[PDB]
Amino acid sequence: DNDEKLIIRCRVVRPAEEDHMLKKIENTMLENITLRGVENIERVVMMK
Amino acid sequence: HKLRDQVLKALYDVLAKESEHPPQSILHTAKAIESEMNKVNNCDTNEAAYKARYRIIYSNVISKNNPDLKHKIANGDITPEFLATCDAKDLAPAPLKQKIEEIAKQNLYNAQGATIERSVTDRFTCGKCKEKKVSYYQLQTRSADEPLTTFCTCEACGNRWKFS
Amino acid sequence: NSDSYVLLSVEDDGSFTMIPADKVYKFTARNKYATLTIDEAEKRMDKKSGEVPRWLMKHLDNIGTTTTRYDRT
Amino acid sequence: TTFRFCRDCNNMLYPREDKENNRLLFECRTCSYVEEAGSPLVYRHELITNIGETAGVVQDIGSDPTLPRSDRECPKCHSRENVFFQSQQRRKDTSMVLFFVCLSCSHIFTSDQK
Ligand SMILES: [Zn+2]
Ligand SMILES: [Zn+2]
Ligand SMILES: [Zn+2]
Repeated sequence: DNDEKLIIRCRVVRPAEEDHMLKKIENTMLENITLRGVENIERVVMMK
Repeated sequence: HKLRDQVLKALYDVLAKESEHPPQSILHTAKAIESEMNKVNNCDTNEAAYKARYRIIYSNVISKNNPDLKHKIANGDITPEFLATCDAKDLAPAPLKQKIEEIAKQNLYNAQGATIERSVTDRFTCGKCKEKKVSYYQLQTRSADEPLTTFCTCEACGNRWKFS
Repeated sequence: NSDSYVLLSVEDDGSFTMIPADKVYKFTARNKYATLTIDEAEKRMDKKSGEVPRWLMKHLDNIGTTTTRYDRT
Repeated sequence: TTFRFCRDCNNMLYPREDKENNRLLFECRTCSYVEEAGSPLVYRHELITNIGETAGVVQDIGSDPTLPRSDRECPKCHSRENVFFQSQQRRKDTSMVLFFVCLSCSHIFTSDQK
């Protein structure tokens, strides 16, 4: 967390064609991994 | 003990890699082992948070920015405190720290939202509080044969009323 | 604009011949690279795969099916 | 991230991997021409875009009437005539940046005050 650039390194482990599998995988990564907070709640503001 | 000796090997490597190559090799490996025991004073190979704190301290030593932390740990920075810091956000380095507080301040500003503020006048009195801090608006609601609505909004207590 | 065009060629003696051009045809090279075919093409484009194979044509050529016209000759 | 087409037949080369020497062989799929690429970067997304504010600079902007005119100087030619207009990339979160173009030097310059 102390670096000036934040990168995540990831590779698929395997027991050809890997481009579109990686595309689908990263698409799923972007879409579905929750980080924190309850779903169906969007940007929340606080008033005084 | 494999994790013990691995952390020791890493620590001896990073302190031998310092710009101040310490001729006090036994003293600096004593620093390494005492940092090892005060590090395992958290969990001693019982929880992965030990590994996480290891990653934090190891990469902070590596980073460059900053390099001066190597000399500062070689000549001070008593490590039993640095088990219990968890203070990576307040070290290595100060410009990045200042960046962090200004980021946090801007985020806190952007969190709190709309604050429309209801421009007033002083002519009418409140329907309930009876004081003159009255704010209004104009628009016409019903059919064309009549004028606007003359909406009212008190601000001394927040009352709403209307005038024809 | 085949009508508006008109031809002028210098001949060997320097004769400038006067031909009203009638039509123009555009030619494209074809099957220079062993084109695939309709049916297995349909099985490829059907939504059975998240993506079709990257080197599918090269794999079919290594199998040996659908050679070029020059290769058939 | 740009596309390189097969010179032998105008189709973009595709990424495919050397199985043994481990190199970026941009191969044609139409024909069998192959090409070695330069960098391991292949795919590129840019989830956040912030570009386009100076769009459509044609060589003869000054021929239009409806652009306004002002009196700032071009800091190449110092001619007092110039033309300014709003940022072109019409999003809901763009700015009030004014882009000044002068007819004399045919040169663009902004008025940012950061
Ligand atoms: Zn009131
Ligand atoms: Zn080709
Ligand atoms: Zn100028």
